[PDB]
Order: sequence, then C-alpha cells, then structure tokens
Amino acid sequence: ALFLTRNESKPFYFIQKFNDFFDWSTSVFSSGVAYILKRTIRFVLVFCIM
Amino acid sequence: QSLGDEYSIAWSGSAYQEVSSKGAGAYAFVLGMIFVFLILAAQYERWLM
Amino acid sequence: MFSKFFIERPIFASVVAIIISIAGIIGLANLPVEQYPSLTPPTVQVSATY
Amino acid sequence: FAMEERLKKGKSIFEAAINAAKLRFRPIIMTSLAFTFGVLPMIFATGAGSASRHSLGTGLIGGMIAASTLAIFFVPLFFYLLENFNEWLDK
Repeated sequence: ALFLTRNESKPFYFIQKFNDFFDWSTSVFSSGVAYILKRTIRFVLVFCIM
Repeated sequence: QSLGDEYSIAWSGSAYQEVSSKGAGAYAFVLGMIFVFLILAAQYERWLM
Repeated sequence: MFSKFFIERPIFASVVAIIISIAGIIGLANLPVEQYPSLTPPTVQVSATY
Repeated sequence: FAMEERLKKGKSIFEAAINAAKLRFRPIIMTSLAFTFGVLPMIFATGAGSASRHSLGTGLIGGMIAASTLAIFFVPLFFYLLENFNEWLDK
C-alpha cells in the first residue's frame, strides 16, 4: 500500500513490448483453456495416460 | 537352507532398520493426505473440490 | 457470533470434528495403557554373590 | 478464484474457469520464471557438492516447467468438471 502507486503511463519501449507479448500469450492461453474445456473427456483421458 | 539350527541369522545397520521397520512412514503419509483433503475441503466449503 | 459462524458453514464444523477425531485416534494409538497410576517408588537393585 | 467468481460474480462455470485461469496466469508465470532462473545455476554448478546440486536442480527445473505449463491449463478443466458434477448433485 505504501510503495505501490498508480503508474503515470510513460512505459519503457522494452517493458511495453514485453507487456504486449505477455498479453498475447495470455490470450493464447485463454483460447487453449477454452479449447480443453470444450473437449472435456479427451483431456482427462490424456491425464490418465500421463 | 545352508545353515540349519546351528547358525542364527542377524541383521545390522540398514538391514536391521528394514527388518525392524514399523511402517510408520506410510501411515504418516496417509494421515497427511487426509489432513490436506480436510483442510482444502474446509477452505472451499465443499467436499468434492 | 463464534457459534453462528460455524452454523453458516456446516462443512467447517464437520471438518473440525473429523480433525479432532483423527487426532484422538492418533493419541489413543500412541499412548500406553497401564493398570493404576504408578505410585511404586523407583527402585535400584544391587546384587552380589559370595 | 474460480469459486469466488462462480459464487459471487454469477459467472457461468465456463466463464468462471476462463476468468480464473486468465487472472492467475500472470503470478504463476512470474514465480516460475523467477525461481527457475534462480535454480538454473544449480544444473551447471561445479566444485563442491556438484553432484548434489545437479541432482536437485534438474528435478526442480523440470517439475517447475511442468507445473507452470501443463498444470496451469489442466486445473481449470478439473474445476469445471467438478462444478458440473456438483450441479448434477444439486438437480
């Protein structure tokens, strides 16, 4: 609560680019988890195989 | 088989520990598994999750 | 409100019950059983043969 | 987090699982990266204890990569299946 504040934008180009990359990865992971949720039996069988 | 009623077997060190082992480790592991199950069920307010 | 909080959460009371029961089972397994409260004064025996 | 979103936010089981996974994705990646790269020198450690550091670090790194990648997907699946079972029991 003390140290953290509301960032006044001005993100560095590297930390911004890495932020967009992580956002893309998060979207990809959300798509994948939706995929595995829709296919709910194949993946539990895969877990048994594992 | 080789020695009968004239030689008596004995165990020392690791062999003695294995021979005299009470199997308390598996029992403790089962207790810990049950306790973890119970604590998680308490946190989630549901037995299944 | 101590008691009220557990009634809202029956699973919490039940899990406390099972935890107490397993702790008691462990205690009964570990504890020795004995005839009467030991009041025999501790004794040391000295034996010599002439 | 999935249970909180399902019970209080009124989200569907699918939506609650998706949102919980998305919300929890960042901290898991953060801790996985931090400690995996912290213990990476263990696998390359030489000198005293080298065999021990190698043996510990290899398993730690492998299991951590597994936990960060495979389990992160799968835990929402188990939550969704168990929630469907719970809905069945209520009916």
